[PDB]
Amino acid sequence: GKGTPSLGKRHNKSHTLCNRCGRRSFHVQKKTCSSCGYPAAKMRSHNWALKAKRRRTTGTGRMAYLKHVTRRFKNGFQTGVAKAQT
Amino acid sequence: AQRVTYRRRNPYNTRSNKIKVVKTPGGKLVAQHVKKAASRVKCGDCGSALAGISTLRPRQYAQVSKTHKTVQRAYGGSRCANCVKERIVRAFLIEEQKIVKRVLKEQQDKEK
Amino acid sequence: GRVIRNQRKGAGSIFTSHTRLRKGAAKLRTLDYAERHGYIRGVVKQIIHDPGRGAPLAKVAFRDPYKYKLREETFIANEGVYTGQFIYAGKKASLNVGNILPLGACPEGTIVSNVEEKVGDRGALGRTSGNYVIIIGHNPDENKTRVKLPSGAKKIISSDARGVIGVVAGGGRIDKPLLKAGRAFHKYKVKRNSWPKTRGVAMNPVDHPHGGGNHQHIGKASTISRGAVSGQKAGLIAARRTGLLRGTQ
Amino acid sequence: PSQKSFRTKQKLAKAQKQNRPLPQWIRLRTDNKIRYNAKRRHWRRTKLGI
RNA sequence: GCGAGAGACCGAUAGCGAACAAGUACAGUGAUGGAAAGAUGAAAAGAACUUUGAAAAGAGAGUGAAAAAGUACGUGAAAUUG
RNA sequence: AAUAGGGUGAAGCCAGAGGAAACUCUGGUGGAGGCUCGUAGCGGUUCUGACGUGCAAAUCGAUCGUCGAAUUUGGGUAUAGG
RNA sequence: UGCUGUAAAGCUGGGUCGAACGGCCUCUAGUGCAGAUCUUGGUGGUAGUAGCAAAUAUUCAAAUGAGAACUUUGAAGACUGAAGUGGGGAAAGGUUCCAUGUCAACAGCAGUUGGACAUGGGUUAGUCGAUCCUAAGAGAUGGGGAAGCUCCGUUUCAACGUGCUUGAUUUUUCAGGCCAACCAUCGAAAGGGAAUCCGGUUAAAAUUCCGGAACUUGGAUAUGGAUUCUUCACGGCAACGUAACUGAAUGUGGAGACGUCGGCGUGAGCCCUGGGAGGAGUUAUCUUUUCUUCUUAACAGCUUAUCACCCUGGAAUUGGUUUAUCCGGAGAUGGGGUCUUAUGGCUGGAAGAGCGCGGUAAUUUUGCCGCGUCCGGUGCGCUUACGACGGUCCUUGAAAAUCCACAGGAAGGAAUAGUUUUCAUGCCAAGUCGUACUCAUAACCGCAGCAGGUCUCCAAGGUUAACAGCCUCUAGUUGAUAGAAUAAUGUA
RNA sequence: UAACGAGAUUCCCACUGUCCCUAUCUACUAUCUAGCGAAACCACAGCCAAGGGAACGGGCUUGGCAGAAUCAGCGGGGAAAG
RNA sequence: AAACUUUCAACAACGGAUCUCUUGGUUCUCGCAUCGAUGAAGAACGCAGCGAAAUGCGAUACGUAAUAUGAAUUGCAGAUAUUCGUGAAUCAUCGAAUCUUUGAACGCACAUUGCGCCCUCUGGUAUUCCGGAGGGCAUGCCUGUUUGAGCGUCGUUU
Ligand SMILES: [Zn+2]
Repeated sequence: GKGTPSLGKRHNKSHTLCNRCGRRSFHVQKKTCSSCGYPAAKMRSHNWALKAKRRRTTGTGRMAYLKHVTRRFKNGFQTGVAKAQT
Repeated sequence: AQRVTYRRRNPYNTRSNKIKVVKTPGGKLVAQHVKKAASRVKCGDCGSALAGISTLRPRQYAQVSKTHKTVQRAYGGSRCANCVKERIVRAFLIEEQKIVKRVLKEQQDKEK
Repeated sequence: GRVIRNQRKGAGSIFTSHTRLRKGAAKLRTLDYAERHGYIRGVVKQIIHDPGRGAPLAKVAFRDPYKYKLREETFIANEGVYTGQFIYAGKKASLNVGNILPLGACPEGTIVSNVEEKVGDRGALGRTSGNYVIIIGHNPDENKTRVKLPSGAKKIISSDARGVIGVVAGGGRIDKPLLKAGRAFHKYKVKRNSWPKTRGVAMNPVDHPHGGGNHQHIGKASTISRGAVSGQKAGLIAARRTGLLRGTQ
Repeated sequence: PSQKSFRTKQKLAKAQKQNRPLPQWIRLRTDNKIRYNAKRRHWRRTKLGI
């Protein structure tokens, strides 16, 4: 009875959603995320999992602030406002 | 016969989920949720139930009048009548004996 | 092989003691000025059952010498102690059952229980039901007392060590057979997870040094050296002799 | 279940709003390649895993 | 990473897993795993209208250089079938 | 949190009878037990039954074990790959 | 369509097609397939075959519709048979809910039907939960290890209060006076816990909305009562009583707060039953007949009890007494009392509601009128709650938040005025999140609308020891591809 | 070694289709129809005898023979499939 | 003889090979040096006249300002939109801003949209209670300021 009969007793989640990565990998009893390592300060990442770095890394999200660092760098990190041409 | 259902999300026959079946003015046999029974106040010396004191769930003693919670006597709502009587007799007799054991001593401390 | 059942107990996962229903640690009072120089009187309020313990416990109320307060102490009830009895503890206490006295203050042959090995450890020796310590003798000039332990061992203790006069209550408990696996189950339900015990000779070689074979047998000597290592000490450890005990020892 | 958390209910609200067919005027745009919503979900077929 | 220029490189089962809403759909409790999927036409001009049908459709007609290009869309092989 | 209905009839107790006593006997009462028959439940003996590209990657039917405790079970919690 | 070459192959006629491509001299390589139980994709034979057979069972008509074994309605026949195929929930799901429309795909036949598809609508709280407490445990800090990721430890070898209480002061300063045993925090939608009931209402919500009737907590605060010239009340021999009727630090205690079994007692709901007031059924015959309505919530006041306790009295000829033999000079029987209010009664709530009939309204949104809604009985009955007991264990069967009482005597208090929100009445507020539906032979997990698995509440009549089995009522279904025959072999 | 045992074994009584020795009956299949509609397996295929042969042939050699298309069963063979 | 079986051709199917393309990849070369407590990378949830995704953005939400430019956007619709002009559209450029809930994530906590405390203003007859708006309250370490502790210790007065 380890097949179909035992598969009918699965109604207690081991994992819930993680606050840092939102993945349903936060272990409820251990209070740890198996995906990002929350609540550790560092993100969980390994060199033996290179495809896993592809899934979650810089550029897979919005890059809302790093988008414009090259644009600001190219102008020498200006301050002030643009002038109206005479 | 009409059959009843719990009125709350708790579906288990727990100590806090006891129900009475009550017929309402609408001709309906419903379940009435029953609060846990209160225990009697007990004596601090012998552990017997104190007389003249209301039986209420702890929080209910806050909004009830004072004469419900006490008796007009020393240790009124705390010790029973017999226990207070025992303390009074014991206190009087022992302190009287302390006199006797002392005045005897000055009888003993000036002849030897 | 595999980590055997001896070694799994040290981790203490499922092998910790079940302590929900225990009524506190049974200790003497902390040694203080009143006990060191005079005596202090308390009263026995309750004589209660401690689960997992064959001896009853006595709650004894004392007064605090330095602040207005009542201090409750948990003693092991000596047999003959009753509720409302006055307990006297200190150097000047009289030789009465249930009183707490320093060992030097007791004559030879005094029967004492819950005796301290060290001054102020609050009781170590003779704490199970029906057990007691006999004060064999005094060697006053180095302040020592020779006592006889429940196992027959003779020990030398500081005379400042304290003990409770009398025998621990609940004695004779072993005289009745348990008769039932259920009785033992209930006995260890409130102690720890050490029952029932599978014989090592009934296991496989992974599980025990005694396991395996086409017949259940130990195979090698079941007497194990004291210098053996964990995973080997299964059997009779450092046995000086074996077999049925014939004669005196 | 009936007793749910606000965080759970906020995820279920988004799951419904995403479960609509393609609006038709989008098929009429120039250089349009989308023919239908390919991320439809039926409650009995695929679970949300929330 | 940012920005450029190239090649005796590959040409949609190849080349990055991904030429497409691809680390997407989906699976797994989880760590992780992980696809398929390009091409009407120059231009939708994507078939008005009539007729049979409950409708889908069909037959006419029409558009178009072509409908032996009708979105089940360039060509349209073989197995297999009428 | 859950566990029909019966059988048997332990201590304790009442009354009577016998006896020099020590004691014995009889009838009730009582309601013990990891007692017993037996539902729900939990298990899975036999048919080596059905099925065996199944209803099912272990089920179905009859038969069976046990059924007040070393009982059954929900939730929480602990123990993690030599 | 042929031609050329031994061949690898090359060239050509015809048809289709629509944008690039070849010969020759050299260069270069991811360069030649029949196989690898090869890889990916596609397609066959098998084959219109195996099969679509558990869960008693369907039939007639009408409507709708292009079309009806399968949709709806009616009539019937059935079944689940209260340990249900009923009515709810916890976990899990997540819009499956409800209306309108609709049938390409799905519902292994069908389909006008649907948990499908499309468009909308829908979840209302001071009182129900979460929120708070602590449990097993988890886990920061001070520290101590470890190269380090981090490990131990949980008050620990620590100078550990984001302390309180008043008098204030307005001088936005202070005056002080008491602490600091323990105490970060997290951990229960079944443990603990402040407080809500009835009737009505939607397509779909309701202990949340409407109508009415309450309650709790926090705060403000006035009036009346109470009390004081014997300053902080009186009465009772007492158990104790009452509308009230000072009380800081600190301390003591109680409640929270607890196994299991057995029989007994009481209540409640149901079951049973008599009269009467109504309605329905049967009536060849019989039947003062068979069925059905006659109900009363939370809350408020008064009363009401086993046990317990008090006063009197002094008991062997021992008495009282339980189904169960325990009690009495440590004071029985007797007499008289006090208490808990569990539980019942009465009254208010409240008949104005609901229910049952009758008579009228009318497209009618929605009704309006009248009458009744009464009085009992019974029990080794069933379930359940409580009580007093008894048994049992080498088993003695959580904690904390929280609330109260008591002890104590700090401080403050009147007389022409003082005190108190533990007496009554009055005023204000009660945030956040959840709330639809399924809970299963189709809403969960088993790749699926799978005979499996998945916690619990309520429970009618007859037969019976029985909550078994069998038949029936309320409620719910009539779902499982059908038709015609009835060889062999099967399965039961 | 009393009691207990879904433990193993022998005998006796009762009982019986286990058997002599089978027969009959019922429901659901199978059968036929409408709708729906797979899979294993598949070098090519499918009549025998003898011979020789990798020493047990569907095919080769020599004989017997040999007539479309098929349905229900069946379990000798395909040294059947897994 | 039909039917059936098999083979072939034409036509039609099934299927997606071949052929030709190609806003993609791959490799090599060249140049550059620029994430974050002034809150990053990532996540969640939202935002359009009619949008599910992708792309963009944050309650100022397919974007605001500024500079440049110079008539569009487009599937449809519609201006209290515009055309010799501070003027359509524009991530063209970009130096000023906005930037929900989070996240190193910082008042405490977190499977909760839980629980505080401080300052200013404000509503309710309120320093204390309830509500609202704004601003705040993490840790290690450094420099300094202030208040302190210790017979650690110095000078004086008994
Ligand atoms: Zn995470």
